[PDB]
Amino acid sequence: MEAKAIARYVRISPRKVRLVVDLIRGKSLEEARNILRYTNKRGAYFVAKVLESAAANAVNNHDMLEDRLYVKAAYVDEGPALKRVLPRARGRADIIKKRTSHITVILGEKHG
Amino acid sequence: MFAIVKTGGKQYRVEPGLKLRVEKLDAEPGATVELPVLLLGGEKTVVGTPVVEGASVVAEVLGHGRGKKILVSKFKAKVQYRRKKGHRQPYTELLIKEIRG
Amino acid sequence: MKTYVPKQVEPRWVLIDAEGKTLGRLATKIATLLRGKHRPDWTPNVAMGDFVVVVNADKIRVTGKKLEQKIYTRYSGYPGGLKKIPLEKMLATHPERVLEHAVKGMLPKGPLGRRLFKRLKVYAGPDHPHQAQRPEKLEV
Amino acid sequence: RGEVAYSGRKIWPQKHTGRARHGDIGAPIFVGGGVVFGPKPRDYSYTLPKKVRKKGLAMAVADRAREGKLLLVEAFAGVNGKTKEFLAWAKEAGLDGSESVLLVTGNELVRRAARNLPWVVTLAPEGLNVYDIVRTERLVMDLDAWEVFQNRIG
Amino acid sequence: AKHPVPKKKTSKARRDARRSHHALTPPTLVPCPECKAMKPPHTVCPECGYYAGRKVLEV
Amino acid sequence: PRAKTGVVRRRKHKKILKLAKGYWGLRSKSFRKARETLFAAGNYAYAHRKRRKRDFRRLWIVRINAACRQHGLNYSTFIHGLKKAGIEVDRKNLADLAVREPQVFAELVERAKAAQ
RNA sequence: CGUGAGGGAAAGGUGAAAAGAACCCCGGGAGGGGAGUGAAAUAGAGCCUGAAACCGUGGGCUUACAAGCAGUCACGGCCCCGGGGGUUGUGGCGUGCCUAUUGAAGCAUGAGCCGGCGACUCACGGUCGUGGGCGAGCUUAAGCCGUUGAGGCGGAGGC
RNA sequence: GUGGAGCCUGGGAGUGAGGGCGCGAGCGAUAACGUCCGCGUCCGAGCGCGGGAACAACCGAGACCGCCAGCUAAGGCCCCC
RNA sequence: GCCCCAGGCGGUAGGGGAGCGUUCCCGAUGCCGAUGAAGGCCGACCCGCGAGGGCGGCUGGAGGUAAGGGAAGUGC
Ligand SMILES: [Mg+2]
Ligand SMILES: [Mg+2]
Ligand SMILES: [Mg+2]
Ligand SMILES: [Mg+2]
Ligand SMILES: [Mg+2]
Ligand SMILES: [Mg+2]
Ligand SMILES: [Mg+2]
Ligand SMILES: [Mg+2]
Ligand SMILES: [Mg+2]
Ligand SMILES: [Mg+2]
Ligand SMILES: [Mg+2]
Ligand SMILES: [Mg+2]
Ligand SMILES: [Mg+2]
Ligand SMILES: [Mg+2]
Ligand SMILES: [Mg+2]
Ligand SMILES: [Mg+2]
Ligand SMILES: [Mg+2]
Ligand SMILES: [Mg+2]
Ligand SMILES: [Mg+2]
Ligand SMILES: [Mg+2]
Ligand SMILES: [Mg+2]
Ligand SMILES: [Mg+2]
Ligand SMILES: [Mg+2]
Ligand SMILES: [Mg+2]
Ligand SMILES: [Mg+2]
Ligand SMILES: [Mg+2]
Ligand SMILES: [Mg+2]
Ligand SMILES: [Mg+2]
Ligand SMILES: [Mg+2]
Ligand SMILES: [Mg+2]
Ligand SMILES: [Mg+2]
Ligand SMILES: [Mg+2]
Ligand SMILES: [Mg+2]
Ligand SMILES: [Mg+2]
Ligand SMILES: [Mg+2]
Ligand SMILES: [Mg+2]
Ligand SMILES: [Mg+2]
Ligand SMILES: [Mg+2]
Ligand SMILES: [Mg+2]
Ligand SMILES: [Mg+2]
Ligand SMILES: [Mg+2]
Ligand SMILES: [Mg+2]
Ligand SMILES: [Mg+2]
Ligand SMILES: [Mg+2]
Ligand SMILES: [Mg+2]
Ligand SMILES: [Mg+2]
Ligand SMILES: [Mg+2]
Ligand SMILES: [Mg+2]
Ligand SMILES: [Mg+2]
Ligand SMILES: [Mg+2]
Ligand SMILES: [Mg+2]
Ligand SMILES: [Mg+2]
Ligand SMILES: [Mg+2]
Ligand SMILES: [Mg+2]
Ligand SMILES: [Mg+2]
Ligand SMILES: [Mg+2]
Ligand SMILES: [Mg+2]
Ligand SMILES: [Mg+2]
Ligand SMILES: [Mg+2]
Ligand SMILES: [Mg+2]
Ligand SMILES: [Mg+2]
Ligand SMILES: [Mg+2]
Ligand SMILES: [Mg+2]
Ligand SMILES: [Mg+2]
Ligand SMILES: [Mg+2]
Ligand SMILES: [Mg+2]
Ligand SMILES: [Mg+2]
Ligand SMILES: [Mg+2]
Ligand SMILES: [Mg+2]
Ligand SMILES: [Mg+2]
Ligand SMILES: [Mg+2]
Ligand SMILES: [Mg+2]
Ligand SMILES: [Mg+2]
Ligand SMILES: [Mg+2]
Ligand SMILES: [Mg+2]
Ligand SMILES: [Mg+2]
Ligand SMILES: [Mg+2]
Ligand SMILES: [Mg+2]
Ligand SMILES: [Mg+2]
Ligand SMILES: [Mg+2]
Ligand SMILES: [Mg+2]
Ligand SMILES: [Mg+2]
Ligand SMILES: [Mg+2]
Ligand SMILES: [Mg+2]
Ligand SMILES: [Mg+2]
Ligand SMILES: [Mg+2]
Ligand SMILES: [Mg+2]
Ligand SMILES: [Mg+2]
Ligand SMILES: [Mg+2]
Ligand SMILES: [Mg+2]
Ligand SMILES: [Mg+2]
Ligand SMILES: [Mg+2]
Ligand SMILES: [Mg+2]
Ligand SMILES: [Mg+2]
Ligand SMILES: [Mg+2]
Ligand SMILES: [Mg+2]
Ligand SMILES: [Mg+2]
Ligand SMILES: [Mg+2]
Ligand SMILES: [Mg+2]
Ligand SMILES: [Mg+2]
Ligand SMILES: [Mg+2]
Ligand SMILES: [Mg+2]
Ligand SMILES: [Mg+2]
Ligand SMILES: [Mg+2]
Ligand SMILES: [Mg+2]
Ligand SMILES: [Mg+2]
Ligand SMILES: [Mg+2]
Ligand SMILES: [Mg+2]
Ligand SMILES: [Mg+2]
Ligand SMILES: [Mg+2]
Ligand SMILES: [Mg+2]
Ligand SMILES: [Zn+2]
Repeated sequence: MEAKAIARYVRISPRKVRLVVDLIRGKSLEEARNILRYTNKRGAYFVAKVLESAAANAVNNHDMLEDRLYVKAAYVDEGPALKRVLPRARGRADIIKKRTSHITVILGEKHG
Repeated sequence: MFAIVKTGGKQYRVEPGLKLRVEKLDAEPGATVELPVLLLGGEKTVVGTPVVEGASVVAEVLGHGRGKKILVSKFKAKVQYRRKKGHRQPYTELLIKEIRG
Repeated sequence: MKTYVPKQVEPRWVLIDAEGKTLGRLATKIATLLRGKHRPDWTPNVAMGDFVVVVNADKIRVTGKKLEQKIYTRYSGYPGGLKKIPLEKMLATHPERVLEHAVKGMLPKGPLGRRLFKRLKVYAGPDHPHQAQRPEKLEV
Repeated sequence: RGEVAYSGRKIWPQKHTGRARHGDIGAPIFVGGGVVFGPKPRDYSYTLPKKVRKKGLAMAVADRAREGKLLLVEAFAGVNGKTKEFLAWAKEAGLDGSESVLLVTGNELVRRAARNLPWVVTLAPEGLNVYDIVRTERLVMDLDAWEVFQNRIG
Repeated sequence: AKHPVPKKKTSKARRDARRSHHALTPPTLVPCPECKAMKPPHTVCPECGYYAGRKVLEV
Repeated sequence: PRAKTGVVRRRKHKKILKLAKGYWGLRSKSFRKARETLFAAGNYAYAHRKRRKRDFRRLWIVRINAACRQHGLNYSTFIHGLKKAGIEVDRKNLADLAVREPQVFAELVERAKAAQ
């Protein structure tokens, strides 16, 4: 059995959070929880809520044991972008892209 | 035993039981064809000069086919010259049966 | 009927005495051996030549004034880093490199011709430390 | 590009802006701009030679006759402007509904009785055209339509 | 100066190659001998407030 | 009527891009770069079919010369001998003999030496 | 947007029906996971279809002594389907595309990439070819009648 | 001499920046990858192929396609080859 | 008298020829279509010298449209 959680339209640039999600891919839920708590990244806060929601979905919804849960698969997808004007010198206006992430975490069960 | 035949402007070593594709033959499927023999090997090393005297091999015709397509394409730069041609070279499939050595 | 492609073999080891021989005309025969072109089953894309061991490199000879007029060259990459080493000075200091640099320059460029050159074992003095290989002698 | 809603103002200067050069956004190179050589109101009608028309008219029925498909009638018996009354007359005429019919008659009630039929083309005799002959399989002509027929091909 | 500028777009191959060094390291964490909770070493445990055996922090 | 592009350009680009699968970078991903790669691909293909013929002939000649020098002559004299010896076995098979059947080949070296 | 005259956008689609997801679960929320609705929920409202560039996750082959318009030809290795397909180790060979030019791989122009828009047409004449009609003749133009996608009349006039 | 010969009439053009080379001259300095004519050639349009290390026009040769067959051309045949 | 023999087939400006595809019309009150239209994705199979066409699997869920001709906002 697998259990998943998705955080969509999270207003953090994907490339940044992918750094965090890379730290937990394959880790045990316990190892992943401890990683994020002291991962000095804004991403950690978001990747954490996904992990716990995924953890919760496995226990309540999907007949899975919290002590056997590991991050089977995880990835950040790019949502739409919040395009914003950045005033530059000499009357030029840049377009800043405030990017967005679709954060997914799939938990499996480490059998043994 | 083995021999080296001539067929379709190309020489091939042949042994009995062999499947070999050569140029299209003007023969029917099922029928047999008497190929030349330029040399016999195995035991009797008979070196034709150029063909052996009266020895042949006996190839049964397995059927005819065309080769897998070849996209012959030509291109010249700065001249707008592009050619795209498809090519399926036809072939006759042979089963060698005997080596009348 | 398709052309024969040799499944691998173990390489044949060969000993050659560079005593008295001429540099280019021995480098020729080593190259051929290194390519493996003396074998009738030669394949251009595989290292299947012979392992050529040379001895008495110091004793190799050259015609004309090439002892002191032929100048080897290295470019260090820095300004004025063009080194100039006449053959005399080469044999004086690193003699085995003469035939080595002649066999290499007659080997094809590319990854294979670099491995083929690694099958070259040039030594000055009659001894070579390749006894475990059983090197045939070749009179060339 | 002239008939389009935009202004004629040159969108930006000709040189030194690093952009491609442009005039008005009405130009056909612009998304939303004018069309190049697109359709305009047009008269497709031409005066095909009157003789060719006649000969076509003559030859089209001439074809129908050759197949044994031209049929002439004296009147339409049990009909009075009711469709089933035409089904009667047609069935007893050899017209079953397996063949299309260009029914050419000046009888207003007979055209009225037969026109809603899918396999029938109502026609007045003055209407005999060659496209409608070819359209259908069967030609069925009240002799008065045959009257005005010959007097037009003459 | 005269406004240097990228001559060619960087391939996906060479961009990600530049990022072959951007992976984060996991934080160094050791179990707290009191409450057995994982914490960065040489920090006062923010769970039980104990550092060096003694109670430092009122958590 | 208006005949918009519709599906036509997408289907054209896909056929090229499919023929461009396996290519490095945009050469398989960008239609424009795929077309340029496929232009040289087809010219190489054709020019190499003409050249593959020379390449295997070069391979047979060397293999023959190597078997011929095993028997005291060279390729050039071996071919002159066969010429006069009336033997017309092609190099694709002379070289195949030299590997698989070196006794039939030794026979051919004999016939060649004798023809001159 | 412009002081103003004036310029001047973008932006359509759930489903048959809101039946538009009660309740519960993680979460401050957003979002998600169960449940439920529905023929369909990668029809879930950021809604039909959902290409391409573009960004990821996973798997196969491959790669850290190697020289390259990126391909191609050959052999070989590995993986896959039951001779193919995928991958590329070595060997050979190999000067992007377009434009403009006497001559460009050219260190001469254009192009970041992708998708869609994007350029020889129409009218009336003229000229020649042509497919038919009629032929020392051929043809009507307005308009008139009819039809409501029916054609016919009309000889003024033209050649 | 039956040839993608020619002639006659029409329809459609494009081109009217050429360039290198050999030869014959002018100009130039018995200079220029010079310039200007003439004859020829190739490139242009054969930046397709073999040679000339590489290289439009020098040498060889006019690429319908396919072959893991054969003879040659220039050039080559000690090794790269 | 569909086969056989021989010959030609480098090409820019350009001339001519033969085809493919796109939108729309006649065919069509027809035919195909919820046992799945158009479109999309994939295919190493089939037909074609090629532009292409078919067939098969998947997606799609409501349109499409032959033979044979016609007309163009027709192919980047
Ligand atoms: Mg972060
Ligand atoms: Mg839990
Ligand atoms: Mg300002
Ligand atoms: Mg940007
Ligand atoms: Mg950005
Ligand atoms: Mg951002
Ligand atoms: Mg074959
Ligand atoms: Mg054949
Ligand atoms: Mg080009
Ligand atoms: Mg080129
Ligand atoms: Mg050119
Ligand atoms: Mg071109
Ligand atoms: Mg052209
Ligand atoms: Mg100096
Ligand atoms: Mg305008
Ligand atoms: Mg205007
Ligand atoms: Mg306006
Ligand atoms: Mg206007
Ligand atoms: Mg103005
Ligand atoms: Mg710019
Ligand atoms: Mg404009
Ligand atoms: Mg408009
Ligand atoms: Mg007209
Ligand atoms: Mg008119
Ligand atoms: Mg009707
Ligand atoms: Mg300054
Ligand atoms: Mg860049
Ligand atoms: Mg990558
Ligand atoms: Mg990556
Ligand atoms: Mg278009
Ligand atoms: Mg050849
Ligand atoms: Mg053997
Ligand atoms: Mg304002
Ligand atoms: Mg204002
Ligand atoms: Mg609706
Ligand atoms: Mg709550
Ligand atoms: Mg909620
Ligand atoms: Mg939900
Ligand atoms: Mg249900
Ligand atoms: Mg259903
Ligand atoms: Mg369905
Ligand atoms: Mg759901
Ligand atoms: Mg779907
Ligand atoms: Mg759907
Ligand atoms: Mg939302
Ligand atoms: Mg939408
Ligand atoms: Mg719908
Ligand atoms: Mg989508
Ligand atoms: Mg996509
Ligand atoms: Mg990957
Ligand atoms: Mg090295
Ligand atoms: Mg290596
Ligand atoms: Mg490499
Ligand atoms: Mg290669
Ligand atoms: Mg220019
Ligand atoms: Mg210029
Ligand atoms: Mg450049
Ligand atoms: Mg410039
Ligand atoms: Mg430039
Ligand atoms: Mg450029
Ligand atoms: Mg210019
Ligand atoms: Mg350009
Ligand atoms: Mg730009
Ligand atoms: Mg485009
Ligand atoms: Mg025109
Ligand atoms: Mg016109
Ligand atoms: Mg005209
Ligand atoms: Mg005319
Ligand atoms: Mg007549
Ligand atoms: Mg008249
Ligand atoms: Mg001519
Ligand atoms: Mg003319
Ligand atoms: Mg001109
Ligand atoms: Mg002029
Ligand atoms: Mg001039
Ligand atoms: Mg001039
Ligand atoms: Mg000229
Ligand atoms: Mg001139
Ligand atoms: Mg000049
Ligand atoms: Mg000239
Ligand atoms: Mg001379
Ligand atoms: Mg002088
Ligand atoms: Mg001169
Ligand atoms: Mg030109
Ligand atoms: Mg020419
Ligand atoms: Mg040339
Ligand atoms: Mg020429
Ligand atoms: Mg050359
Ligand atoms: Mg050049
Ligand atoms: Mg050349
Ligand atoms: Mg030719
Ligand atoms: Mg010969
Ligand atoms: Mg010669
Ligand atoms: Mg040479
Ligand atoms: Mg050699
Ligand atoms: Mg020609
Ligand atoms: Mg041609
Ligand atoms: Mg068409
Ligand atoms: Mg439409
Ligand atoms: Mg209809
Ligand atoms: Mg109906
Ligand atoms: Mg189906
Ligand atoms: Mg359509
Ligand atoms: Mg297809
Ligand atoms: Mg068709
Ligand atoms: Mg399908
Ligand atoms: Mg479909
Ligand atoms: Mg269709
Ligand atoms: Mg239709
Ligand atoms: Mg257009
Ligand atoms: Mg197109
Ligand atoms: Zn503690």
